[PDB]
Amino acid sequence: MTFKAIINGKTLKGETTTEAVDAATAEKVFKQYFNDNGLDGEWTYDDATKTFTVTE
Repeated sequence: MTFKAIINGKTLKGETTTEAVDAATAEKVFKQYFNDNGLDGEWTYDDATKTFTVTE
């Protein structure tokens, strides 16, 4: 499946894509990075445009 991920930060802002079979498969890799930075951000699935919004 073709998906995208957008970050909404005040200091660090970017934009990357995500290509995985399911949402869980792609999440497994996300949870691993969540600790890498140890940030407290909130993820949101925007099915409206098939994009993942991250509002910290």
